[PDB]
Amino acid sequence: TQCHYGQCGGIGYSGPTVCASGTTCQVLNPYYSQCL
Repeated sequence: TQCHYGQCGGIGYSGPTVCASGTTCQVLNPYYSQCL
C-alpha cells in the first residue's frame, strides 16, 4: 500500500498506486502523484 507522502504515481507508474486508508492520491505533477 502506498504510504503517506509516498508517490501513488502518475503517468507511467507501475508501483503501489493504492494509497493508505485515509490518504488520497493527489496529482501534484502529471507523473508525480502523492498520497496525502
